[PDB]
Amino acid sequence: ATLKDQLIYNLLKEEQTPQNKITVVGVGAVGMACAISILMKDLADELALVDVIEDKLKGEMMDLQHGSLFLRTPKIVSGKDYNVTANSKLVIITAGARQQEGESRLNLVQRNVNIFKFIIPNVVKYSPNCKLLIVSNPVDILTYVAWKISGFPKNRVIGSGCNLDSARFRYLMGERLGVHPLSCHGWVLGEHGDSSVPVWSGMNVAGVSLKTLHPDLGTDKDKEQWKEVHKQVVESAYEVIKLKGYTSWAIGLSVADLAESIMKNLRRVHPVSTMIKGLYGIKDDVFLSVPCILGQNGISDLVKVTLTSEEEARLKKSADTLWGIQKELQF
Amino acid sequence: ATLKDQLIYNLLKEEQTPQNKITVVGVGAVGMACAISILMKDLADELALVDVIEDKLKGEMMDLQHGSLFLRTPKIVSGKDYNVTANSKLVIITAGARQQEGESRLNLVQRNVNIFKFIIPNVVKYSPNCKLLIVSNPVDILTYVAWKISGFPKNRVIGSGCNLDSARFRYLMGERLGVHPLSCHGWVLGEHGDSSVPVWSGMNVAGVSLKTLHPDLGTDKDKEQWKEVHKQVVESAYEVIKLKGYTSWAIGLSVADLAESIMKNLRRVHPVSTMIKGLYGIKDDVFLSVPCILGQNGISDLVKVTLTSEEEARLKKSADTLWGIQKELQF
Amino acid sequence: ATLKDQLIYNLLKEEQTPQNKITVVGVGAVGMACAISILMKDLADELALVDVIEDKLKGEMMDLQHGSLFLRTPKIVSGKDYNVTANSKLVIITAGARQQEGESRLNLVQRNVNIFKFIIPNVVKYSPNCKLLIVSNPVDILTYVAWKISGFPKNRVIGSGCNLDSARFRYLMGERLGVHPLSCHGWVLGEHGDSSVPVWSGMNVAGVSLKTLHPDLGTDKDKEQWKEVHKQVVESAYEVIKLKGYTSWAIGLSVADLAESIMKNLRRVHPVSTMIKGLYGIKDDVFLSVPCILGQNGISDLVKVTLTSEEEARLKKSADTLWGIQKELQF
Amino acid sequence: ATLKDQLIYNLLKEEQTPQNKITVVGVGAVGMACAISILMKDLADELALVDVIEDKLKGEMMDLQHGSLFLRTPKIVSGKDYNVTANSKLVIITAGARQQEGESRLNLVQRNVNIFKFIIPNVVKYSPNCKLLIVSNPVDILTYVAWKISGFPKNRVIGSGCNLDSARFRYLMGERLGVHPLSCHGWVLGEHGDSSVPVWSGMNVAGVSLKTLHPDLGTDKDKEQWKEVHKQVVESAYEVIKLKGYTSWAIGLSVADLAESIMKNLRRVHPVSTMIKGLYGIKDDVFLSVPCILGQNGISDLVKVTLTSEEEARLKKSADTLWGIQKELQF
Ligand SMILES: NC(=O)C1=CN([C@@H]2O[C@H](COP(=O)(O)OP(=O)(O)OC[C@H]3O[C@@H](n4cnc5c(N)ncnc54)[C@H](O)[C@@H]3O)[C@@H](O)[C@H]2O)C=CC1
Ligand SMILES: NC(=O)C1=CN([C@@H]2O[C@H](COP(=O)(O)OP(=O)(O)OC[C@H]3O[C@@H](n4cnc5c(N)ncnc54)[C@H](O)[C@@H]3O)[C@@H](O)[C@H]2O)C=CC1
Ligand SMILES: NC(=O)C1=CN([C@@H]2O[C@H](COP(=O)(O)OP(=O)(O)OC[C@H]3O[C@@H](n4cnc5c(N)ncnc54)[C@H](O)[C@@H]3O)[C@@H](O)[C@H]2O)C=CC1
Ligand SMILES: NC(=O)C1=CN([C@@H]2O[C@H](COP(=O)(O)OP(=O)(O)OC[C@H]3O[C@@H](n4cnc5c(N)ncnc54)[C@H](O)[C@@H]3O)[C@@H](O)[C@H]2O)C=CC1
Ligand SMILES: O=C1C[C@@H](c2c(Cl)cccc2Cl)CC(O)=C1Sc1ccccc1Cl
Ligand SMILES: O=C1C[C@@H](c2c(Cl)cccc2Cl)CC(O)=C1Sc1ccccc1Cl
Ligand SMILES: O=C1C[C@@H](c2c(Cl)cccc2Cl)CC(O)=C1Sc1ccccc1Cl
Repeated sequence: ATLKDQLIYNLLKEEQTPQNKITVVGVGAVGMACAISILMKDLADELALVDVIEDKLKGEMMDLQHGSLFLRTPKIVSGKDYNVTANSKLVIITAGARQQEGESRLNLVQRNVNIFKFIIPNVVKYSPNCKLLIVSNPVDILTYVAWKISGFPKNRVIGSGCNLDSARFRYLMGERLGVHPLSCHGWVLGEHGDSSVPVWSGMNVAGVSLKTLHPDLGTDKDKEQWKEVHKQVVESAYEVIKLKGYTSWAIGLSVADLAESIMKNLRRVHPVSTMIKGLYGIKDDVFLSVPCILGQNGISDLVKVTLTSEEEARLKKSADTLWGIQKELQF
Repeated sequence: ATLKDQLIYNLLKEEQTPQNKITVVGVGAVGMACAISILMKDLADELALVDVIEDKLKGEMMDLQHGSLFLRTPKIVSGKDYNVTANSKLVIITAGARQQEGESRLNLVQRNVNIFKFIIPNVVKYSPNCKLLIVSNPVDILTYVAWKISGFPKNRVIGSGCNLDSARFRYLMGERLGVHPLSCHGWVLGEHGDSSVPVWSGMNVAGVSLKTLHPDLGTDKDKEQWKEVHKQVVESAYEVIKLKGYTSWAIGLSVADLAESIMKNLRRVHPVSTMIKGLYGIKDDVFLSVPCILGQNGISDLVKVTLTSEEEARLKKSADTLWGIQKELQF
Repeated sequence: ATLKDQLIYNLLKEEQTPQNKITVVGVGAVGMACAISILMKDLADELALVDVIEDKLKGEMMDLQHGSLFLRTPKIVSGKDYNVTANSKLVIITAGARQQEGESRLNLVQRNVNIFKFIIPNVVKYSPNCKLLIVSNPVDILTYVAWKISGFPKNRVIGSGCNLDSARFRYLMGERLGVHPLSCHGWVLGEHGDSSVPVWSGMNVAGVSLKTLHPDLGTDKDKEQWKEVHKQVVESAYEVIKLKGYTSWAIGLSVADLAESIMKNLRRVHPVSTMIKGLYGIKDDVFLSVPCILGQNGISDLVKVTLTSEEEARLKKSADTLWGIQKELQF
Repeated sequence: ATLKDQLIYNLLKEEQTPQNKITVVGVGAVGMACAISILMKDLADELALVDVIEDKLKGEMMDLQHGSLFLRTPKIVSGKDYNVTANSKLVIITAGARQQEGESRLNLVQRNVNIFKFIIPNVVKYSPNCKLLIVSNPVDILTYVAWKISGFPKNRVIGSGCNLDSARFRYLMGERLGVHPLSCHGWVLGEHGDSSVPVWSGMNVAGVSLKTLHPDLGTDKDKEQWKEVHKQVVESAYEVIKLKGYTSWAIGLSVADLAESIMKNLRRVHPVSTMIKGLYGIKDDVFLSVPCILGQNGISDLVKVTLTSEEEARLKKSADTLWGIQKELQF
């Protein structure tokens, strides 16, 4: 006899399991930018947020819920407990430890391993069949860590890797050429961040190879200094941090694009971090970015890119370094 | 010649004005949430940001630019100087000071007036024919201030007003009824914030009046205490602030919804703040929220909601209160 | 090795059961309009088309496939055999025979029943747990027929019903009032087509009831003859047929809106046809339109609209006529 | 006081012009496929339709209007008279005879040139600053014709050209490689018709050149016979026409893709019909497809593709064929 009862007749109460649920672990600037971008792209019928800071977590959940009128994602939930993440198709990890001043790489990585040791088994408990997308840095090593802890098959553990680096590269390329980034093609591969590799041979507009038109492209004898574009990719990341104190929007949008391919089974190709053992004379269990076909099974295939000697040596050097760190990790 | 000349043959030099340009003034959490939501809804062909904090502004601009690959807004600019905002169709003001410890309400209002005294003339100078959308608080007073300083006609000066209040109300309504907020209709009008008025007579699902079904709706004798739903709207605002320190996602989404109606000339009805002199016995130059028709020329029409005597007296009290503050203001 | 094997390294060979699949049965003007609208709203990860005309079916499939670059639906299939429809979440039936000159109600219906006797069991064989959305006319009877043949529970059998009727009504309302139809609320219920019932008490803008401002609303003595709006809804149908020979675009869009609620579990309220036995003194198994909550389990709840005495009698008269035809159908 | 006056208080009247008006000439299968695709991409604030068949025209207009609740384009108009098209930003021409089974698009010249002689002056009369987008066949020849008749600068006269052939090519490529067409890059240039040219040398995935991996690619000695893919592109329209009588959906999507770049000033690269005088030693005023940068001024730049000697020969042969036809036209 309540108002709801007067107004609404119920036919059935049954089931109700999310069909396209996504979880974001960690609700810092990066996690929440991933969340808003995913929400505005209608990728999920349920979004779950997890963090260890409970106040912050509740506030972010409520803020998103309050915009429900303007969205098409009918259920947004959160909690410190992983039961809220049950039955996720895709779980995106942005949680981790921030590197201290003077702190060694091994030490920082070890701190994040200890964090993943709590996070990953809980994610797996509640969504045994999800794809894991790792955003946390250092992304290539932490993708390895998530893979190691989860026990997932290689296809279901994806690192955001060089996706953002490549998007920045295409923005800068577009600016130089006066063309939309969508029509400017180019690939930054290997280790995410400072050591990434710009594959000059693949840079093209409408299938016209820039390297072929301009053989000095990428080299030190290039009067147009196209090498500076890749340098600006690296520099701009530290610049944004210096200017606003963190980065969020671009990473959020790039993560949503990966999630789109995965959730809708598109099988588009993105530069993301995957287990690269067997390529480029790499014989250790290390993850680096190559172009990968992404769909409902995660990474079902990868593209074998022909690299120059110098490009190959750079990936190989990254692989040697990552393994040097990984082999000393305590799981 | 240059690589660019080898690759591209130019037919046309003469660039043109952006035709659907939007500016956001103030790049705090609210401003940037407005920005990301506007970008992901493809409402503008050029977006400008303005603020007085130069480093923050550049970093926000760059972060958005870096996501350009995933967007359809070909130009993002920013600057302290308002020449970057030239020819904006719509200018959204989210700039404001935060009330300090020990600071009176009147003194806070005056500080925001002093900020508008600098912002408004600059906006008007570069976009004399734009629509102004005021979000800064107290929004009803600052919308009056923008109107007064700009010398714009009332149709082109629009306050966010009770747009967010109403969205929260409908989210809460939807939760109670188990229906999507899009299908739960209800209007919160009058003075934005603590003094807003839930118009019980208009609350409905499928044109079925909740108040006709449940006569006690919105009263103290309401067995179900639906009054609490409005109370929760106001409570939730302070709770989000207590939990995450500010609010962003919901207001940003709601502002973008307004921007969509205006930019696309939709003539949808939204609860926004408008000059209401001559209504409900109000005879002063004050702005309050009623349902307004939004389109290309801003507020072309407003819906005259039938209000109960009690409801009318509340708006009247708000009007008296607002005018009493405005008459003491120093322009 | 093949060029493919040289380019791409495979991690694993698929292949999941369809996750978000929609089938459209009948690729006439209505079926294809549904298909293009569903494709452009990104509602499905797989679309299947079925018809009995094999060249037409294949050509339509190919035409859509050729636009794959512009879409986000990676798999489009078709066939006379229902094996192509397997594991559909939602199956939309637009198949029917066009009514002949000088053919009774009972005989046109019987022709479509004979069609359904073949279609329905095939659909059920390959997607035993799908939701069925019936569009074929007369839609209220054929929804009952699909319900009886399929053996599905009532929540999983939905008729488009008065969805299109209400969309036309709101377009006409918006034209009169100079407001977007999204903001012009009004419900046409009961039997689809000639005998539908415009519910005057629910017609409102911003929660302001027109019936309360204008008591004569929808009566004979109404100086503004608002009854003519509903008359125009009915006349519109026949005029479009007269003018272009069939209708496609509006019905296509309205159906895709229903699919959106179902595929995305939105729980929005739509006017669709559902099993109405138990309401308004209706004691026969008939399907009439009321506002229903649509989500992942089809119709989970319906809204109990308060109807006047005359409104109720019109529904009952419809139920009687519908049952009178149904009790004579040979299954 | 009428009901509207009771319900709505007007602030100001006076009609405003649309900001983003699009006209479609011809409401045949192609015209209406363009219309629905453009409406569902929210590209226009006004859509105008023109045809010589007056009832069909009214019927198609009404059918779209009835779908308004589901669209974000507030005004749709139609008329035999070109006054309905005034102030259009973009005018799309789809009127005219279409090829029948086994008939060449080149067999349509006399018919369609005659029709253009009436259409083009009318369009230019009412929208002197519009971009013209030509779709009618044979599209390259009719783009030249529209150019000559209108007296527009060539940047503002665009033929839909090979955007669709390239889309078909990429669809077929993606099917062979198991990758989404978006990630498969390959260009088909020249005549939208039998003499189109597949640019093997530019085909790639993730910047990896398929020709470098597979030197025989596209030649007669290709063990995988990739030339058959281009052959399928050439035969595409014929097959679809033989099956369903005409093509519509793919071209509708292609046209909307072009219209999006134009209306939103994206500066994306598309192969469209334009004047290629000055490229590849061509001295004639011939129109055919090469990659162009598309934006608010139409075609602002051409991308200069480096063709192999064999590719260049085929393109010049295409140009020879088309110019032989164009040059005989009398105005
Ligand atoms: N792969 C890429 O291209 C990029 C990666 N990143 C990385 O993304 C990560 C996050 O970025 P920010 O949001 O700025 O950092 P943040 O520190 O502001 O946010 C991290 C959140 O994770 C939470 N967290 C910590 N331990 C947790 C646990 N055991 N369980 C659940 N949550 C926990 C924290 O409470 C915090 O809220 C960083 O590692 C950053 O370096 C950032 C930009 C680009
Ligand atoms: N109408 C509504 O429903 C809501 C309104 N608000 C209001 O939005 C306003 C801002 O929100 P927040 O982003 O949290 O504030 P914030 O303090 O974080 O950001 C404000 C920005 O305004 C800038 N600013 C100050 N003076 C300026 C000037 N003279 N020119 C240009 N920029 C200037 C500041 O530098 C700062 O970046 C506040 O007034 C707040 O109350 C917030 C939520 C809801
Ligand atoms: N509920 C509503 O508001 C509306 C309903 N409709 C109804 O939609 C239906 C279709 O309309 P149109 O597309 O214009 O008719 P149509 O005649 O052009 O298309 C019918 C298609 O169904 C096919 N079909 C016939 N038997 C079949 C079978 N046994 N299996 C599979 N396919 C079969 C036909 O081959 C044909 O392709 C009609 O019943 C029409 O009245 C139309 C408009 C609105
Ligand atoms: N560029 C491309 O890739 C494609 C081009 N086409 C071409 O598009 C054209 C149209 O095809 P459909 O729409 O299928 O033909 P349709 O026969 O379905 O419709 C054509 C319309 O043009 C109208 N029309 C004729 N003369 C007119 C005039 N003087 N003014 C205004 N309207 C006039 C007709 O009345 C008719 O409604 C054909 O030339 C066809 O070959 C078709 C598919 C693809
Ligand atoms: O853009 C950032 C912020 C960076 C960061 C953060 Cl979030 C916090 C403190 C310091 C840094 Cl460098 C973390 C990170 O990986 C990136 S992407 C990046 C970094 C270096 C070179 C190239 C690229 Cl594309
Ligand atoms: O939700 C917020 C944050 C609030 C705020 C801010 Cl931004 C900063 C400091 C304190 C406060 Cl309360 C400013 C504001 O107007 C709102 S909306 C609101 C506020 C009170 C009652 C009802 C509503 Cl719908
Ligand atoms: O708009 C049409 C075309 C109509 C039709 C067809 Cl598809 C073919 C031949 C004749 C007719 Cl009437 C089939 C139909 O149900 C509708 S909707 C409708 C019909 C009557 C009154 C009100 C409405 Cl909203």
